[PDB]
Amino acid sequence: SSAAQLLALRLKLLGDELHQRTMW
Amino acid sequence: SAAQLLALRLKLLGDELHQRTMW
Amino acid sequence: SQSNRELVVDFLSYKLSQKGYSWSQFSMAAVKQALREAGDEFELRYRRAFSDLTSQLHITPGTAYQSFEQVVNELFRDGVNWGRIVAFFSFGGALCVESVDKEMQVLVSRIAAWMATYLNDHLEPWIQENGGWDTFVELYG
Amino acid sequence: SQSNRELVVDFLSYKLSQKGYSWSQFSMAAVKQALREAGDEFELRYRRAFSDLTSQLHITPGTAYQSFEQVVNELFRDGVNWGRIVAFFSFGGALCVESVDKEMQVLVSRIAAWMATYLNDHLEPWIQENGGWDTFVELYGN
Ligand SMILES: [Mg+2]
Ligand SMILES: [Mg+2]
Repeated sequence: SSAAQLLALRLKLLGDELHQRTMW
Repeated sequence: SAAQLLALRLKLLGDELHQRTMW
Repeated sequence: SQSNRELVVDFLSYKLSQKGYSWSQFSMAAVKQALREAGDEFELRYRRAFSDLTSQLHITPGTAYQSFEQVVNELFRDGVNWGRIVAFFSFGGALCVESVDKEMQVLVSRIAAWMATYLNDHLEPWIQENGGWDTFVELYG
Repeated sequence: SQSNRELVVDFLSYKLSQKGYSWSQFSMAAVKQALREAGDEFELRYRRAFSDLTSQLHITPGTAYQSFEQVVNELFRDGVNWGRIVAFFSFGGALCVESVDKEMQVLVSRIAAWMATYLNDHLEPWIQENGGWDTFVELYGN
C-alpha cells in the first residue's frame, strides 16, 4: 500500500535511469 | 503466530543437524 | 503472444533459480539472455540504492494482485520505455520469489499470468512501435 | 567475553556480505569458518524445507527484540545443543539481513548486541560444560 506507492516510485527512477544510461 | 512456527522449525532442523553430526 | 508468455516464464524461472527454487515444482535466446542480465543488474541496483523489492511489501494471497496492479499501473502511468520494462520484469520476479519465501507457492502461476496479460494487452504495442525486442538486444548485451 | 562478540560480529559480517551489504556501513579462525559453513548449510536446508527465515516475519523496530527474544527462548526452552546453537546464529544472521532489506539498518548493531548477550549469559555456560568451542570444530571441521 504505502510501501507499494514508494516501490512504484523507485521502480520509475531506476528504470528511467537505466533507459537514459543505455540510450547514451 | 509466525514467530512460534519459525522458532519450532529452527528446533527440528537444529536437533536434526545435532543428531546427524553426532553419528 | 506466445513468445510473451515464454519470455515471462523464463525470467521467472531464472529469478526463482537464484533463490534455489525450481519452476516445475509450482506449475530469441538472445532476448532471454539480455533480459536476464538486465534484470540482474536492476535488482542489484535496487537493493544497493533503496531496499529489497518485495520484503516491505506485506503481500498475501488476497493482496497480491491489487497491489501488483497498483505498482505496474503507476510504473507505466506516464509512458513506457525499455528501462521501465526491465523494472516491470524485475518486480514480477521479486514478487514470485517473495511468494515462495512466504509459503504462497500458489501465487507464482497467478503472477506469471498477470505479467503476460499486461505484456500483451498494454506493453507489446510500444514494442512494435519501437523496433520490437530486436532493439532491446542491440541495446543490452 | 570478547571472543563471543568476535564470533557474533564475524557471522553477521558473513551473512550481510552474501546479499551485498558491508558491515561497516552500519557499525578464532577455526570456530569462525566452521560456523560459517554450518550456518550456510542450515539456511539452505531451511529454505528447502519450509520458507525464508525472516521474510514471513513482519518485523518492525518496535517489535524487533520482542520477536528475537521469543524465538531464542523457544529454541533453547528444552535444552541446548550444537545444532540449536547453529540455528541461533543463522536466525540472528537472517534477522540482520531482513533489517537492511526493510530499511532498518539501525537494528544490525542491536541484533548483534542481543545475540552476544544471550551467548554469554545463557549459552556460554553450556559451551564450557561440553568441551568448549573446540568440540564444535571437532564435530563440524570438514
Ligand atoms: Mg518440536
Ligand atoms: Mg525477502
